[PDB]
Amino acid sequence: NQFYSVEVGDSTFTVLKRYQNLKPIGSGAQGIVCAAYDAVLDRNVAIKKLSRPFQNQTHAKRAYRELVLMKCVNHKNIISLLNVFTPQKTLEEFQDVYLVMELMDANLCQVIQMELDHERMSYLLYQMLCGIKHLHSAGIIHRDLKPSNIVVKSDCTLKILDFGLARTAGTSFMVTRYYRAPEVILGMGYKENVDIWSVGCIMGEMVRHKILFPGRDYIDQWNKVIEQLGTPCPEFMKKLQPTVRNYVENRPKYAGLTFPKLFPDSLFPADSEHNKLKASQARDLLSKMLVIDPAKRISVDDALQHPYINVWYDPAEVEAPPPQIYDKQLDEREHTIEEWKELIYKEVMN
Ligand SMILES: Nc1ncnc2c1ncn2[C@@H]1O[C@H](COP(=O)(O)OP(=O)(O)CP(=O)(O)O)[C@@H](O)[C@H]1O
Ligand SMILES: CCCCCCCCCCCC[N+](C)(C)CCCS(=O)(=O)O
Ligand SMILES: [Mg+2]
Ligand code: NA
Ligand code: NA
Repeated sequence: NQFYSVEVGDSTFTVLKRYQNLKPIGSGAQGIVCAAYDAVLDRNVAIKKLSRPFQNQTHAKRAYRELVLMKCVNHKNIISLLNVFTPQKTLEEFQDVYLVMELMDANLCQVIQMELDHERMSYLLYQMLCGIKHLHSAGIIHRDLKPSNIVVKSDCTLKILDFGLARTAGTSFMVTRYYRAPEVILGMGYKENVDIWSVGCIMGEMVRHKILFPGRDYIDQWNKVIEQLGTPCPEFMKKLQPTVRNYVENRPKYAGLTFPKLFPDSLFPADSEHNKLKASQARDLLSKMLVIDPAKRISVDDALQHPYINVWYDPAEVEAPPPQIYDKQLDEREHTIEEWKELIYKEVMN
């Protein structure tokens, strides 16, 4: 037999014998993740067992989509699929899906806690922007980028772990909401630079070591946004839905803190002239990403040209050919659970 079972992180992993010494490294709603040694390849890998992929159509749709995209995409800043397998032998018995990835060392939540110097921080941001540019070029707009779904090696190489939801989900997420853009929270729609707000929130957190816009719910989060950035313009509040517009127009008015007051010199390395230069450049980029109105917010392409980021720019990394996805209806079509199950099986069996 080609499989063995091991209990890891309170779940049963039934895996190919090539995968040895499984140890837990993380989990979330979509699966449980282990590090393992691959004996066929001679390297460590990460194995994710999908959690209840056929619990309902959302689970199945998201599993199928993550499988097709992870296979289709080939970019240094997006996690690659090394292998995928199921221990079950038929469509009728099919229950579990295991994804095998390159093994990274940490998620961004851990890295964010470090006193990051400007070389590391700019490099991490540069790589996130490269990954986002690549996803955008294929029509993948993430909308829920956050530190837990970005991973890093100890050499600061960075990969994004997932693709956010289908276009058809719009700005809806039916735990961690702090990185979602105003246009998402308020239901205004979105364009590509929706992901720039999330990069701004992560960058702001790397500086402050505090979540920028925390809170128990969207209501509390919106207060944190307007208290820090200021009440939005007439150009913007205009567009909100009846109950929302009214709530938003009726909140207390705030000038905003200036970016110097939001991210003071006190948070930045102070040694040298190089350090003073880099504090104002970091601030200036933050001031262009953390902009409530997406019409006034910097683009991914322009953020790559920013002096804080552009030092790293290499067109071989930035300007790679976009993924061509076969399924032009991928985000749209709905299926029964049974139908999704078969689509996923075929995908697993290649
Ligand atoms: N290839 C990998 N290398 C190292 N760690 C990984 C990894 N894949 C996942 N992880 C770790 O496992 C944790 C959760 O994994 P994963 O992101 O796939 O769960 P999830 O999709 O169920 C919810 P979320 O994406 O929001 O974290 C990560 O935050 C990270 O710490
Ligand atoms: C402070 C919290 C406020 C929560 C308010 C919820 C907002 C209500 C949703 C309005 C939907 C408007 N359309 C025009 C349908 C948006 C397009 C679809 S999508 O934006 O891409 O999802
Ligand atoms: Mg995920
Ligand atoms: Na990839
Ligand atoms: Na206000």
